Amino acid sequence: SMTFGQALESLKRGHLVARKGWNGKGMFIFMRPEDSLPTNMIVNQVKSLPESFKRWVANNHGDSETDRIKFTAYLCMKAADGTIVNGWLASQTDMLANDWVIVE
Ligand SMILES: Nc1nc2c(ncn2[C@@H]2O[C@@H]3COP(=O)(O)O[C@H]4[C@@H](O)[C@H](n5cnc6c(=O)[nH]c(N)nc65)O[C@@H]4COP(=O)(O)O[C@H]3[C@H]2O)c(=O)[nH]1
Ligand SMILES: Nc1ncnc2c1ncn2[C@@H]1O[C@@H]2COP(=O)(O)OP(=O)(O)OC[C@H]3O[C@@H](O[C@H]2[C@H]1O)[C@H](O)[C@@H]3O
Repeated sequence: SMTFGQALESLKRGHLVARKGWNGKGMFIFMRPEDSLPTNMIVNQVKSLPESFKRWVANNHGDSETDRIKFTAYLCMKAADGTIVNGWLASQTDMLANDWVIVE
């Protein structure tokens, strides 16, 4: 048996984990790391953000002032169809289950 709590501690240590009880097959979850980025980079360089958010950052930072924004750690899933889902969330079942397994 393995709890979500134990799976989370394995995730925090960099492992890939999954539930035997999921409907989809061949899936797993993993943690993406925290990073703190300079505001100028966010505004002028990061491709993976909408323009309205780059605008909010620019208007609160000016591409100046030694400024940084922390992007917190989060969970992701390699889904059944091979896509990567940023921001995996745990169902009630996932949270309370004890069929978790280390995938790698
Ligand atoms: N749509 C999409 N594209 C993705 C994804 N993962 C990687 N990429 C693409 O791969 C590029 C390189 O990512 P990186 O080496 O992690 O280099 C990243 C990383 O070092 C940092 N960064 C940006 N956003 C985050 C974030 O939310 N968390 C962390 N930890 N770092 C971030 O800024 C660098 C530059 O980011 P970009 O200019 O956007 O450049 C990104 C982006 O074009 C994803 O989940 N979705
Ligand atoms: N392509 C995906 N994109 C995002 N997230 C995914 C995908 N695929 C799986 N997940 C996550 O794994 C859990 C179990 O996987 P699953 O058993 O295969 O889910 P499902 O049969 O497709 O049903 C769907 C319901 O499952 C619950 O948890 C899901 C999701 O959090 C949710 O509330 C769903 O509304």
